[PDB]
Amino acid sequence: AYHSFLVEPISCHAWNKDRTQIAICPNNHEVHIYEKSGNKWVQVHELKEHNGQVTGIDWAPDSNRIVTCGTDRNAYVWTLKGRTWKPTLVILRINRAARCVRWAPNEKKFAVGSGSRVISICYFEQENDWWVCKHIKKPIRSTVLSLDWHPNSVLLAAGSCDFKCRIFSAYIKEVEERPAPTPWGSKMPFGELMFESSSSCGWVHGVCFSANGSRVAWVSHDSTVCLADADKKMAVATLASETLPLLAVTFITESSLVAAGHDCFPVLFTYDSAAGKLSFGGRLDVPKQSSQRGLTARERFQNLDKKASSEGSAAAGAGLDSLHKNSVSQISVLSGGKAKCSQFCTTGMDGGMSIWDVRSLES
Amino acid sequence: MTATLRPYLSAVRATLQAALCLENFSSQVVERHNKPEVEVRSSKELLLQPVTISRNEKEKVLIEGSINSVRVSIAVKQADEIEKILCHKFMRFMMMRAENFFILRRKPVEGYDISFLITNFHTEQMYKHKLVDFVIHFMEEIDKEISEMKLSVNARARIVAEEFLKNF
Amino acid sequence: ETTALVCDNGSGLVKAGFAGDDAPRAVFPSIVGRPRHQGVMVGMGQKDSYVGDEAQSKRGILTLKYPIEHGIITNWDDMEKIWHHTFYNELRVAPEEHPTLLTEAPLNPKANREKMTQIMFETFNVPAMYVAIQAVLSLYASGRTTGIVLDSGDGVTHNVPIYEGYALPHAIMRLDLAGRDLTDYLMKILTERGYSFVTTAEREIVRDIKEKLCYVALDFENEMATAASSSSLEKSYELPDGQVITIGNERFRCPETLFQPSFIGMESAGIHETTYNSIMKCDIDIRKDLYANNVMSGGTTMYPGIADRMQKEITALAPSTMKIKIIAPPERKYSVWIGGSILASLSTFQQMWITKQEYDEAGPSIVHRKCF
Amino acid sequence: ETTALVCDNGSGLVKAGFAGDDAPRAVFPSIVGRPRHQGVMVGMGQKDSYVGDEAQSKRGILTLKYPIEHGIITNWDDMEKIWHHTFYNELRVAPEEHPTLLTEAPLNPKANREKMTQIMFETFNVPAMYVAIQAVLSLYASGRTTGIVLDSGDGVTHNVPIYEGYALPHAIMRLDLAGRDLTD
Amino acid sequence: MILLEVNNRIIEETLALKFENAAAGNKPEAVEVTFADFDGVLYHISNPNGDKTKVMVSISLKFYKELQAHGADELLKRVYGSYLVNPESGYNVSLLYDLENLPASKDSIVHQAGMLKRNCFASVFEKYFQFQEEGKEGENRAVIHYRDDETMYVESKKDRVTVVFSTVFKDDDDVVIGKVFMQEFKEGRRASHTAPQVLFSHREPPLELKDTDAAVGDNIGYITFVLFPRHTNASARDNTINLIHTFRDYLHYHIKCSKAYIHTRMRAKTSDFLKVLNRARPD
Amino acid sequence: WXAXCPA
Amino acid sequence: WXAXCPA
Amino acid sequence: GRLPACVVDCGTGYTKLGYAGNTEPQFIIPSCIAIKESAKVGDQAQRRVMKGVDDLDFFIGDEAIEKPTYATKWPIRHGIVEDWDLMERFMEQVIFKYLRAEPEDHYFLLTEPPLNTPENREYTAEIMFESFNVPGLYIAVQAVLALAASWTSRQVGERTLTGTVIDSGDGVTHVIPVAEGYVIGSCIKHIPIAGRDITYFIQQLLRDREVGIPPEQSLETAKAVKERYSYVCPDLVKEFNKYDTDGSKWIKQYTGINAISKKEFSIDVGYERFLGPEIFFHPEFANPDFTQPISEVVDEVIQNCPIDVRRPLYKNIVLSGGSTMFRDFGRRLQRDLKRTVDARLKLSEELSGGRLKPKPIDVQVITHHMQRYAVWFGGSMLASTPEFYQVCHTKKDYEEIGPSICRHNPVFGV
Ligand SMILES: Nc1ncnc2c1ncn2[C@@H]1O[C@H](COP(=O)(O)OP(=O)(O)O)[C@@H](O)[C@H]1O
Ligand SMILES: Nc1ncnc2c1ncn2[C@@H]1O[C@H](COP(=O)(O)OP(=O)(O)O)[C@@H](O)[C@H]1O
Ligand SMILES: Nc1ncnc2c1ncn2[C@@H]1O[C@H](COP(=O)(O)OP(=O)(O)O)[C@@H](O)[C@H]1O
Ligand SMILES: [Mg+2]
Ligand SMILES: [Mg+2]
Ligand SMILES: [Mg+2]
Repeated sequence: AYHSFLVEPISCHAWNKDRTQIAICPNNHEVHIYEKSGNKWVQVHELKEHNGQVTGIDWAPDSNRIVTCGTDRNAYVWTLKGRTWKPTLVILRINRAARCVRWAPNEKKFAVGSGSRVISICYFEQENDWWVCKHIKKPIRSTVLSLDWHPNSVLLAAGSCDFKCRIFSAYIKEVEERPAPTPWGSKMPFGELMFESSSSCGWVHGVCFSANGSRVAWVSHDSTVCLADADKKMAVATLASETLPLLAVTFITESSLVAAGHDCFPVLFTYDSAAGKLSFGGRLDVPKQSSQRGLTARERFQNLDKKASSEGSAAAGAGLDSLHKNSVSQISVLSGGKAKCSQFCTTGMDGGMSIWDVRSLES
Repeated sequence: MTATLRPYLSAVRATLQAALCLENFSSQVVERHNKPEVEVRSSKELLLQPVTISRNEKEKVLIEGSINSVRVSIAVKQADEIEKILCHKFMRFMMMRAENFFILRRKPVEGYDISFLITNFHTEQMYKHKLVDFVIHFMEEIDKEISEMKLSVNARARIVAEEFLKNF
Repeated sequence: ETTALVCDNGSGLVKAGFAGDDAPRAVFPSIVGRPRHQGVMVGMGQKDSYVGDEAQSKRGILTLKYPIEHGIITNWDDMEKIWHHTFYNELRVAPEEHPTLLTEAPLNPKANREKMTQIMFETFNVPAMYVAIQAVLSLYASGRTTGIVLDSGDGVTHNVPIYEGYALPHAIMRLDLAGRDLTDYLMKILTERGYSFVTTAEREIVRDIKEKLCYVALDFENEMATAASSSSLEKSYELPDGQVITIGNERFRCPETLFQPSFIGMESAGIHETTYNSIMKCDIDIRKDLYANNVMSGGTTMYPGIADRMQKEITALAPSTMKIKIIAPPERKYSVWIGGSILASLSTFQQMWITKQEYDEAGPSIVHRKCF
Repeated sequence: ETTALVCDNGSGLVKAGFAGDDAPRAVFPSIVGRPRHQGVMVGMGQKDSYVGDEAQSKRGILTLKYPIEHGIITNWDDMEKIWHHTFYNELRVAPEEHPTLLTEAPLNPKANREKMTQIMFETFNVPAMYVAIQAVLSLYASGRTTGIVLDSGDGVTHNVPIYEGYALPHAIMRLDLAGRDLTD
Repeated sequence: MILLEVNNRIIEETLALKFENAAAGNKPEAVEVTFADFDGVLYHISNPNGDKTKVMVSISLKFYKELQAHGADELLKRVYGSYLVNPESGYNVSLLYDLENLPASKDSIVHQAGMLKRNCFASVFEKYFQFQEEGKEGENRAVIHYRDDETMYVESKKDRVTVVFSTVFKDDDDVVIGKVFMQEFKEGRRASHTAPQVLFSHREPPLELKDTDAAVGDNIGYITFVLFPRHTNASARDNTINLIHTFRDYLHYHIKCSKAYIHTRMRAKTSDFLKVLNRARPD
Repeated sequence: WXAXCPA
Repeated sequence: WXAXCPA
Repeated sequence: GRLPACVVDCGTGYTKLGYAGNTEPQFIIPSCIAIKESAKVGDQAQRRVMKGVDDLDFFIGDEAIEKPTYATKWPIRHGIVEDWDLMERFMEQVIFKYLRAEPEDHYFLLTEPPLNTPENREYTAEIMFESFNVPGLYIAVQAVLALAASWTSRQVGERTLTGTVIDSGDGVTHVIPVAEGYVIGSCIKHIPIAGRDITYFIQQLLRDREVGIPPEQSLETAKAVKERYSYVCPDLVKEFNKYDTDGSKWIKQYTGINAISKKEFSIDVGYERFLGPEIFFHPEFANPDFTQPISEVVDEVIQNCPIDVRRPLYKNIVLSGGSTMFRDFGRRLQRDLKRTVDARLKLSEELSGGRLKPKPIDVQVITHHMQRYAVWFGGSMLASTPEFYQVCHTKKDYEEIGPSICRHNPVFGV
């Protein structure tokens, strides 16, 4: 189900509620929106007032708002007014950069994984017609690359590059209420460290939560996968293999798990019930790819001038779909939530996009 | 090269493939930038420990690591003074036209022979395995090039001598 | 440092391989060809110089020249190029990793040996090397200690009488006649038949023809008479273009030049006469042993019936009171290489090598005193 | 300066187009016709000289003459006129903007080549150009490096044996027989 | 240039420019120029005084003392006639042209003056060859070390003559290249029939130089050319003298030419390397 | 042409 | 060779 | 008896040559260089690779023009050089054949245009130190050499360091002021039009306005400019109508000699007698990019430097360079500069009233000999100065630091 939207890479992707609209960063000072047309994709809009590079996008299932969180230490909350899109300036008080962003299930606040050693949380205010920003800086010691949220919206996990993957506890009493009892802790006030990684296991590039809110998993640059099971006495499970570093995290159900990265194709994992150990699953996407070429009498002589005439586009990665699918940027979900996920999509640094399935394989 | 160079090439190729992974990291220390981290040496947070793949005292290679770039430095197997001179001159002539390469540096690391450079800006606009293949191929072909240069200079000396002696 | 490489710079072919193997790993002719035309196409800046099987394949647009002529090198650039090719492209082994063994014909100028040693020690900086004789390696391959060697190569034919544990340097005879002169005479006679061949490509073609459709004649006059009744001896060969050439008396005429050098105009004697003279110059007692053992080697002695003719001629010349035996192993082509490999494998020879330190301190003249 | 123009001065037809396209953008015969009658009507002072498909259409009152005969140019004024027509009226591209490529049959007099180069460099002041052979371009089009070319054009038929990376200039044969003799 | 010339073209050019306008009246064209050539010798052209009707040429030979001791009376009348006068600059041979007297020849005189350095250098070698030719008792061997720190020695005995060269290389870069260059000098003989024997020695100085205080050291090679009358007679003398005198600069220039050749070859190979690299960029 | 054939 | 025969 | 150093002034045009401590550049030869190239087609992966000794089988200098089987290929093009191998070949040929100087025991000074990039200077210095092994090297802009040579015009004993020089060139003519030995770095402008494109325009016009010349011997025909055949013109249209009215006496004739068939050919002389040299003050004719005069550029560059130096600078403008040999050039430049400066002064006085009258600014152009070559004498005095032997970069500096020692430029600094 491969498709191409641009030769150059793409930074981040965002989708709407009906999976009919797409957001693609062209690796330039703008962002584009693509819409479905029968069985085809075509450009619809063109949003641009940012003079820097965009590196984070997200979508609101109900509010239909889009946030551009990137360089220039700024962030604009896009909203739809009739048949056109307009910006909404926000203030974040950042000095270095901002990469990743994420909204909340209830659409009341959004967080930015800023590169200034700080994590910012903001909420809507009608008084000054602005977006106020708070800061979390106590335990943070380096950049944060991945953020994920919990149903109640009070627990936040902010992966960083300091061997740690920590949950936080943010509660703005202005637009938040007391959450129900949770196994983790006490839902303490904003700006505090709840718990830290058990030990040093590589950096962090992604995080994933569960509907029951009792299991957290993340990946690392050290070719490792972790699963913090809080239902038990903070049982921690680990797994490793010879695969290249992963750069994404997501799971299907309470036991499944999915990930992708420089391996160029999806890799599937699973978690046991009581054994406290994971396992491995190989190329759940498909068996393998194929390769082809042509004579190209013009090319046979065109390539000899610069490259060798006998040379060609064939590569060892053609057989296992490792030729053009250069790396994987992140992952998303298609249907429902993180319970069944009948379909899953992934982003590619090649500048394209692709879709997959979880039941079409039919074991 | 099965019994002489094959294992060395395999090991260095595997190391490069593992360390060829790169990603874009917004500048953490200097306002807003995406400049290479290895050259700056600002934060030890991103840097990875150096590695070396070598089998003799006078020949060596170095493999660096970072989010933005990976740097590799080689040391050739030069024995005689003519070999050193020819290697230096050939590398200098390679430097003088390094702009078209888009991969190579502009001056070798101190105390070492030529070194290369990679970045996230050179990984998508260019293929991945082709670059490592080219680095390998250069490593093998250096000896051929130096031997060919040596025989060429010897032939030149022979021809000039023959041309002069005829007059007598 | 586990094994050594043995290279035989044959006058018409090069043999190389590892020390220990029973067969060579590289067998290509000594050809260094260069383009003869101008060149028009733009998509190829290819290899101004050509060497090896590549030269043989595309010989039609190249001026093939043999670097070695009658056992003595004439162009050093070509020899260095072939050495580099064999070491790198084919063997893919660095000179420093293992030492090299070299062989040369007897009674060669000292200048060639000194230049070869200097080039090997300076250019490739080999850790150590040695220089030997093809005939002694032939003895080693044959697993014998006494006999007479008939090393009739492509460029030189020579004999070296030997006895148990010692040699006779004063009874060595070297004859310039070899395969190249035979090929030239074959071309000349093929002209008399009606087929013309001048350039080097047709030289290779005639070389192949001789390799495939030549044999020796027990009796010259009887064979000529039977040729007068030319209805069972003529044979046909298929040229690359498809033309068919019929060869009759030429099959057994060119080989007879070895026994009758007067055909080419050389005022010398045949191989039988030279071997008889060499054996006679030896001591009386060792004559019996030399007669009882006659080793032959080289690519010019594979003609069927050569052994029988040599035996008949020697018995006719020698007194008819003893027994003369000819030994013709079916692998004499690579006997020199096998002997070199066996000699290198010998434990006692691990110290006879010549290293860089002693060579530099002493000088190129050391090889002269190293086993003559 | 992004592409170049390739013009083939065929003995009976002219082919031209941009470098990169798989088909020519201009295919008209080499005809330079002039009126043969006197002319009476007054509402016309039209084009004392005619060239191209126009000449083919109104050939009934014109003395058509082929500027090129058996591969060698005979009238330079006609060739310059056809060059100007193809460059301006059809291609509508100025000579200075892009360079021009020219082809000619083998074993042609050097005078023709020198005159053509001088006219191209002086009149149209083209930034650069080159001269090649039709047979080698045929090899390039065929995507092969070895073979024998049978370039039987309208004016000249010739062969040029070739081998990998080199040619054989001493084995080139040119025959004047061509389509014009067949038509006669 | 392959064989380095012996005629300094500077004097030829300036004398041609002066003489081409000589027949133009009272035209002094005051000239005062200083030059330099191989062997570390300085030339000087300057009028003797305010009188510009006479032009003078001088030399600053390093080994001039040996020439004066030997005596060059042959050179004072054979090649140079009455237009030679006692030294002025530094006790070194200096000549002048008398413009008031009609100069009849134009090219012959300029050519004769062009080879001044070799013309004076030959005074010793030609005289030694005459000594061995004439049958006179073999004149005592001599050593002639010129401006370069190296040395030159010659022995003139009966039935043959000898010459030995000492070589010194300054920069460490060119030492090995020159060693390689001279290694094949002693062997290349397959294209010469009537040529002298050539040999190279660096570790062991020849037994001839043991007593003589010639160039002695460690990083010094030696080259000897054996001389015979077949290539040292009255016919093939000038050519041999020119070849031996121009030996040093010949070696130097061809070393630099080889350096340029290898530079060109590596520059050519860079293109192949770039072509191999280009396989990584996409279509 | 000038000699042989017309052109 | 140098004298006698070519090589 | 110390050996003199060597003075060389390389460039796009006729390369000056000679030794230091001398009053006349002995050798003045073009940059033309021969080569045994021909028609290969593989010319971008083996440019030449001449087999054997054919690599050096090439001549040089005036003798290289008359070799009709090789290729005359100029290596330089208005300072910047594409391939420098030809430059190295020319340098070795000159030093050995013509100069006959051993690099290991001599000092070489070289001159380059001010716009030369640092890379070219660095790499040429590296080439010199590697191949020639010259003990010392020094590169400097040619303006100061011209200023030093200008002292010979009058009153040498009267030291006069201030001034400005507008030098010519085969492909470049630059403007550089001097303020008591110290020049201004930012007040330098590079002019692309020079004495070569002028001849291109001359020949282009001539190839249509006249016939009777062969294609080969064009430049020799185009060199009427170097003759008395070009005068400058205070007015353009006036002389145009003067020629179009009489067109009888003002027209000259050419009597050149063919170099092939030895057949005389003649052509008349027309409007090009003045248009060429007039292009200097109207560069728009040739180069469309640079539609900017010269005199106004001079005043602008002289008006972008401190007040105390503006006054003496206008008083000293040196006429040095081949392209400046045109007659009446100084009169035109002086008159234009005087007009513009007087207008500026009057405008400045108009806004602020006063019965005063400032002393008029004096602008004078000096005509003298040495115009053809003003760089050689500067290099001679450069070499003769003992301090040159101390400022020159040494071998050990290049040994490990690299060739960056020669990267110093007058318009750079951090
Ligand atoms: N099958 C053959 N029959 C007869 N002669 C052969 C045969 N193969 C090669 N030859 C001849 O022997 C020569 C090569 O054998 P070789 O021993 O390698 O020469 P060398 O002495 O230089 O090693 C060739 O020149 C060829 O003429
Ligand atoms: N469809 C055709 N069938 C047969 N002959 C043709 C056809 N079209 C052209 N020709 C012949 O080929 C000639 C033109 O082919 P062409 O290659 O363009 O000549 P040129 O080589 O000078 O360009 C015509 O003169 C005509 O005789
Ligand atoms: N007397 C002259 N009249 C007209 N132009 C001249 C005259 N002398 C030189 N020129 C021109 O000036 C140019 C040479 O100036 P020059 O600066 O010496 O070249 P370069 O820049 O290499 O030093 C020549 O191209 C020449 O056309
Ligand atoms: Mg043999
Ligand atoms: Mg045609
Ligand atoms: Mg200039």
